[PDB]
Amino acid sequence: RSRKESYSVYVYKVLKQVHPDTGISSKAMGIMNSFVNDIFERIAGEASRLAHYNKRSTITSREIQTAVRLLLPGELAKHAVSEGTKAVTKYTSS
Amino acid sequence: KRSRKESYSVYVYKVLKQVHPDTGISSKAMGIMNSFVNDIFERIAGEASRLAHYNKRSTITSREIQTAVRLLLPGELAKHAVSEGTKAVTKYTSS
Amino acid sequence: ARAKAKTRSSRAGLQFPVGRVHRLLRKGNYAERVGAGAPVYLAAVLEYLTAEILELAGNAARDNKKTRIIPRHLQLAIRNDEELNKLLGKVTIAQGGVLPNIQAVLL
Amino acid sequence: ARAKAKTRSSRAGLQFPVGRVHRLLRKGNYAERVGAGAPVYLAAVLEYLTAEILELAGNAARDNKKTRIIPRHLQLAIRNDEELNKLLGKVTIAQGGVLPNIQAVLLP
Amino acid sequence: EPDKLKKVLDKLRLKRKDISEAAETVNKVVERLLRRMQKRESEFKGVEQLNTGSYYEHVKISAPNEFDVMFKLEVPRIELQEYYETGAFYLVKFKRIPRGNPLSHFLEGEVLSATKMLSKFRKIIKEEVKEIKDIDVSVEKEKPGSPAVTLLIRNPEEISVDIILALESKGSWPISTKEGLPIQGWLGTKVRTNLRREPFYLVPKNAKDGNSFQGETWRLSFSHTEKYILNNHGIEKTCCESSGAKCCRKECLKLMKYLLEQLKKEFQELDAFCSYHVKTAIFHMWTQDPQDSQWDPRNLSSCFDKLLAFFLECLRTEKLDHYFIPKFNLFSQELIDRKSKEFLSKKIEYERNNGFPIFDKL
Amino acid sequence: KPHRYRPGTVALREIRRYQKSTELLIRKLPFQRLVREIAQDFKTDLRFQSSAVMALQEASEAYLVGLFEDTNLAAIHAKRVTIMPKDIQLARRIRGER
Amino acid sequence: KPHRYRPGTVALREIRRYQKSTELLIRKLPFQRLVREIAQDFKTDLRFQSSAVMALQEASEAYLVGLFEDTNLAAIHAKRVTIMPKDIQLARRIRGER
Amino acid sequence: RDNIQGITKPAIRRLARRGGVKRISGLIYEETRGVLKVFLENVIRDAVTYTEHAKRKTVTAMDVVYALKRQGRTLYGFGG
Amino acid sequence: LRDNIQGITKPAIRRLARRGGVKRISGLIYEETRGVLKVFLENVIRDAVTYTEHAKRKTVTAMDVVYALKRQGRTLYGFGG
DNA sequence: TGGAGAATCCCGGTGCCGAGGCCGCTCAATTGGTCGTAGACAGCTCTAGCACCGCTTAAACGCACGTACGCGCTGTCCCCCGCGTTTTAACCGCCAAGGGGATTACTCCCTAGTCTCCAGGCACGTGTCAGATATATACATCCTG
DNA sequence: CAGGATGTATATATCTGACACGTGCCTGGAGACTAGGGAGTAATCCCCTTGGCGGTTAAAACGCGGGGGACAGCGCGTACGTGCGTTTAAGCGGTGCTAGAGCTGTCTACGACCAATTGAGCGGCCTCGGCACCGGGATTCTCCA
Ligand SMILES: [Zn+2]
Repeated sequence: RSRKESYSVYVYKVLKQVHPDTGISSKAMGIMNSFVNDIFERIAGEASRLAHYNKRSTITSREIQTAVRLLLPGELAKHAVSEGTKAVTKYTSS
Repeated sequence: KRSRKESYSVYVYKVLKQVHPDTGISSKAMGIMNSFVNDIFERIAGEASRLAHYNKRSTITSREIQTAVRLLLPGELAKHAVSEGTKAVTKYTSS
Repeated sequence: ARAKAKTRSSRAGLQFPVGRVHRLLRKGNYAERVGAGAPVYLAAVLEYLTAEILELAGNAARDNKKTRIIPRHLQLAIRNDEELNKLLGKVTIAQGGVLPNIQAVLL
Repeated sequence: ARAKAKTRSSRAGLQFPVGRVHRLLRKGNYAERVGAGAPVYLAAVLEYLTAEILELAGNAARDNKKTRIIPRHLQLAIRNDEELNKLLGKVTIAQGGVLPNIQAVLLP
Repeated sequence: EPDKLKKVLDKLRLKRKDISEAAETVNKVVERLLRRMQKRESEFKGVEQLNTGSYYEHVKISAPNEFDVMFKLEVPRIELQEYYETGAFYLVKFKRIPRGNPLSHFLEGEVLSATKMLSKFRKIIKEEVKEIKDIDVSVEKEKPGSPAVTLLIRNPEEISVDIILALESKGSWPISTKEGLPIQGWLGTKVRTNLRREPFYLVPKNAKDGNSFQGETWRLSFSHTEKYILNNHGIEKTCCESSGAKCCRKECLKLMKYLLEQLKKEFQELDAFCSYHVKTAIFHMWTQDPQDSQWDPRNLSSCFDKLLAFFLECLRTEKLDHYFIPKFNLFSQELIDRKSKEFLSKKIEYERNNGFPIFDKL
Repeated sequence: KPHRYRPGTVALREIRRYQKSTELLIRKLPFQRLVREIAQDFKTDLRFQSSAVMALQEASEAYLVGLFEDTNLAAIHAKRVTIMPKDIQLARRIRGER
Repeated sequence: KPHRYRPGTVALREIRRYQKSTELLIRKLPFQRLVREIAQDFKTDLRFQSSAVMALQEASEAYLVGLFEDTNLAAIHAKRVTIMPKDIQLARRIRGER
Repeated sequence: RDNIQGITKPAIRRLARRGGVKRISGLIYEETRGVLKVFLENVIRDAVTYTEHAKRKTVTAMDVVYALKRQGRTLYGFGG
Repeated sequence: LRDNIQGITKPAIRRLARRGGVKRISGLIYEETRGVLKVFLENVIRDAVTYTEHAKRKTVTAMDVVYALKRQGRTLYGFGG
């Protein structure tokens, strides 16, 4: 009677993608929620700050990309940027 | 064209002459004071935003600002700043 | 003559939810407007990072001849990555344990 | 009608601008609505803090026989106050220098 | 007539006597190579020989002058891309690897260039064996059509050993195998989880070149699990031991493998049939096999003809699943022409109706 | 005579044991008592969720372990194996809590 | 013979002089050259405002001074007066940059 | 009502072992007890502030998690 | 440009050390200081260049630097803040 | 415990340039009014923190023995510091050219807002299997004559 | 060294409770359309960045003597670790209770929105006074019998 949402469905799907024989405890699935929420808040705060510095009023893919380049280290940023660009390219073909 | 910009220099000057009626101030010190006021303004505003968001509310009130000030300043600085703020709010509500 | 719905995560080809992140972006006081390609980017990044951690986590789980991933395995995954350990340098994991190390001078 | 205007800081009795702070609070993406007494709190606290810094800074500038504040005096003030040094603990002051302090083991 | 079969196996055991000395001398030089490769400075620091046993049941072997070993090399984070949508050939890429991949010179863009890496391997192995001349051992290079570097040893006489590179991945047994190795109802789920928690292997082999990307294709290898199952060939893991019951499983495997070896070599048009065919069929037969009493040397001939029946029924319906990759089923006409399989059926009938004459050699 | 171990072997075994576990190393009733007594200075008649106290305990143990690591580093620096309050004070001074 | 000062007096005078000034202690052309050369790896044909380089110089000098303070603290800890790279490494390890 | 002596000496030895410490002077316990007390005082001050703002009587896990996150010591595993 | 880290002369590391309060300095300390300064500068200039490129400018302004420092916990007063 | 060199502060005069005041102006805060909605109360539920009681037993504690480590002393030997001479290249002033940020004007397309609809995610209920525990072995390591 | 005692990883047998499905459903996400406003673009200015030159002197560089500090070695004694026997109290399970959190409904006061005035704050101009800056004597402070 106090319906509260989380990310565990999608985390479970991704897990079944990368390791389709492994389970997960009930505390680790809370830890993944906390992790996702943390990264979400970081990226969103950084994109907000970026849009404020550039006198814009909207948040676009360019802000998200620059925020990711600001926050991820080394080859993580390269792979994340490639993933993001591939995703946007696939979405626009619709 | 001339692109007016804002700063807190007038009010810093008023406060200075009100607390020290005889001393002057350079311009880079005024820049440092601007950076300081903007910094801690931002600090308090972000903390009060987060607090209001945690508690399901959608308004920022003097209670939120009060507890954010209690969170950020240490010891007796918070006590005296809270006393100043509350006194000011009392005076204001009395129109 | 209807257009039976097709989720945005399906269009992007992702598992993470695009509409829920869109809603959280709008009701979160981040900007006045939100573009159409920002949630796709962010969900792709979140899904990539999740997969990147979870694979090494299932590996650390399956190293100790275990079936379920526990927090000890998540912690070992975090600390055994010279970038993930810099990204999560000041995070504490409950029931995570410590990193096994002994100083050479103590032997 | 239309009685003479009176700034909100005038009623509050302050020197900091209540209208500019109201606008900056309404444009900074902090919440949907902003109460009427929140800018009063914020202007009072900012004014208190700046006056609290400026008192020590003018004292330090006079203890050097100087009538004009410079960045060196603001840092001297900050590093000399025990409570202001915890607030601005992770802040760099341009042209500020350090506090003269030598370890006892190094003196002759 | 199981007595002749038992004695031909004994004949192989006197081969085995010759090949103990041949295999020991070749084994010792390759072991020496192993010791030397760990000391030389190159991208090949940790390169073990993969031990699949020494028996004929354990390794590639034929006429006494060729031996085979598997060399493993651990590889960083690998991502596979199916190229043969059967599910048998792949393109190889890497993953993030934040510190650095000391293999980037082996890649054409984002894909690992098997050609370049194999050329560097060939060069290094040939130079290293060239650097110590205790036993007379040299390298022979044939056309680069099958990637194996063969040493020729003059000790006592010609010994050839094809060194086959195998990539070592510990990651996840990619999705193409997800419902491979079905043994849950025969042995148990705990072995299968443990077995499938083992690593898997990638070996260079240029899939016949109706393709652009050449050399850059790889095949899956599961030699270690196959050896493990074979040396625990029974529902009881005590097989091939004193703790258990003598069965005709290893005997039937040798009977069919060796019979097919001799019959197929004497009619050389059918050389596309490799030893993996018999291992796959016998894997299916041993998993469907519920009874230990259905494999016992007193039943060598009956288990063998039942196995023959299994082989003909497998040929008949035009499908034999790779036991680890049911989606990649190699019995497709595009790689084995139907008429050739039926010709093999006729040759098999030839063996069955003549009373095993090919065994009547010496 | 019986089986006297030399000083430092049981210490290494305990190091190896506690670098492998994840349990909590402080008793729970003393920690809860201490928490309630500390909290009764800022406001009286308080209540605590059990999860809150468990979180506090986890955080404090992680903090103290992370501090003992730097104390050990300082000890190694001073050409010693025994840790001393000088080293804790140096650690907390460099970390920035003073 | 003339007026040889003992080792450590001119060092103290310089300490007292540089703890009283606020100027910049690094030459400006070398710093600017170094900045432009470093920046030409992330993107070519860049330009710099003078104020940006001045800010960078101020920040870097403040950083290095704040690090030398902790190096001195570590030196004092090790019962020495000479600073050694061990102490810098310890400082940067405790501070958290590794 | 000391209750700081309830942080025993064996517990401190265990915490030192987990941190890779072999020998421990005898004057280490009272100082690390004071350090822990300081840390707890800060965290509980912030947590009780968060609790009082909601006009509640009980301390929840979210108040502690927020008080921790605002000192740069985020904690995963207790909600949020 | 090459060999510019050597323009940080030893008497300048010495002057910075004097301002830091140290009395006696080894001779191998200078290479350590050059390396630390170089990696610090790299880490700061990477972010400053990220901000500048995002802004689609070709000159690095002082606000880009101020933001790059703020995002590392090294807020800097006196250049616009 | 002196007496002389040598930095360093302090005063004094000159001069210079930057703060402080004046003036002109413009745009943002104030006033006055309207409207909608967040939040404040009042009630009611019902969780979950608090208090208690036995009971077991593991952990703390106190004590003795012993050993190895910190610390203090001594002696040596490099190596940094203080000083003197040379050289070089930042630095300042300066001039010149041009690139690019910043402003204006113009245009378009993408998102909010509304409305209708329906599927995915949540809560609830089962079913079962990974793991914790207990027992029996064997291997690994330290230790001492 | 070489065995002996001890500790720890390793295999089995059993049960459990925590995880994995499965179902009902409701709320939030998707499709379609409109209306605006944010952003993209093109041109232009004019600021400011880059580039050069010449002279100087302050700083760097190189050398050198020497004293003091780093470092090694030896001894001692003491403080901390190991082991044992007692004892306390932590933890666990179960029970009961109620304060307070959490939800629900009502309404009311307060904040959004709009239009018009108006003064506060910004940009520019001018001016004097605080501060460099140089000399020049005072006065510390170091180096000796
Ligand atoms: Zn057998």
